[PDB]
Amino acid sequence: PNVVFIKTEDPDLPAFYFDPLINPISHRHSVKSQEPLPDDDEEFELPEFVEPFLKD
Amino acid sequence: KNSLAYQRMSWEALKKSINGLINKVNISNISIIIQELLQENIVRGRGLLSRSVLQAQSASPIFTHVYAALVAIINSKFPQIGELILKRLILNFRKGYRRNDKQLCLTASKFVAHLINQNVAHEVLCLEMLTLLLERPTDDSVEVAIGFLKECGLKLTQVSPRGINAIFERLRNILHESEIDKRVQYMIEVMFAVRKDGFKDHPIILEGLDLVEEDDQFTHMLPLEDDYNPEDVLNVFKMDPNFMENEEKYKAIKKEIL
Repeated sequence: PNVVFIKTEDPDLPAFYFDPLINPISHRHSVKSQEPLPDDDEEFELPEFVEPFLKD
Repeated sequence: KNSLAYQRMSWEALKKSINGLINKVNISNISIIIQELLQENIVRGRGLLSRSVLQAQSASPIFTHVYAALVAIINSKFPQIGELILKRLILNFRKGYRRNDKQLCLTASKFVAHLINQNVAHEVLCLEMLTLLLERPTDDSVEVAIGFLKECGLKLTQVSPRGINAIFERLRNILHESEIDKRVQYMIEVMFAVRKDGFKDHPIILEGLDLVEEDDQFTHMLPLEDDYNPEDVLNVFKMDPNFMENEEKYKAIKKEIL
């Protein structure tokens, strides 16, 4: 499988960074979809211990 | 009297000549028609000159580039006139947008994109325009942003690629996560086509639209939501007690600016 590794030019810009070289996703389709989305206003809540697994 | 009748005849004939020259400005005569609009004092009726410029940019979606190169020629020396033109185009764009006027908003965005490519309108104001068009993108406002971008995508992406990244991400979100149809779908597709093509089908400025030097131009920033003013009431003449002194001043300034 053709490996697609984008050599960077400078050490300035962030590591993970959309490269101009990559083709813009611009994924388009129909009115895309709707989900089995369990709307709020019923209830749900995160016990104020858990967090994004490591945000420090 | 004789001075008043002279001022009235001047206003009339000069205005007719300047309107003829503004509609006469070509690409093979951009410098020539600019020197003709300068040989008569384009600053004496700067309100009416910028008004002819705005009319050219609005009534012709295909001559906005010529009005733009003329605005650049006249603002790289006298930034106040092109500044008034920018304020007037900002008024016209906010009018077309806020009043749901497709044609006026489109024409004023054409003049503003031509300004941003001629390097007379700043990147923050174009950012504000694209953001206000893409705030609640429908077919109309997203397509307005798309028309603006089909011409001004080179300036924004080469001066501040942050604008390109923001535009692409916001487009992807508002056109892939909201109830948008084949209309906005194909507008986004045209956007992606222009982007990925590297802006070769629409550069910043074709030959003859940007010839001023690097820093020898004038890029003034007057915003959209900033309380600008049209100051186009000067398109109606005014008596001048010091027409002689100010006339000598303008004529010597035209000699020192050619």
